[PDB]
Amino acid sequence: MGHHHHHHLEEFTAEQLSQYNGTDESKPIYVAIKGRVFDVTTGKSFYGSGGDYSMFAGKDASRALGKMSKNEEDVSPSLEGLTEKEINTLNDWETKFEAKYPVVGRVVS
Repeated sequence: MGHHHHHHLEEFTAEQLSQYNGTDESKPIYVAIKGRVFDVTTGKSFYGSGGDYSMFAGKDASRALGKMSKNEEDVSPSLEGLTEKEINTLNDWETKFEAKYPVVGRVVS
């Protein structure tokens, strides 16, 4: 289960978020990073339209950010399997998204 705390913003579960990749009849695209769900409908052409950030679209890309990998097997909502050098690497990405996209909720697992 999760925690019922969504009456202004959302709670997304990662596998459920995987469906918000945008290609499914054009659902709203959301990208999660470190549990922070950012809306990227403003950048749909980049994220959920067969874009170059397609691995981010409807995914928590935290691990992938830190590894700098795009391979879907690595793109995952997990942070604790890498160290600070690694973490700093995603931390950079968070910051970038943080200034552009609004956190519309959490992603949960």
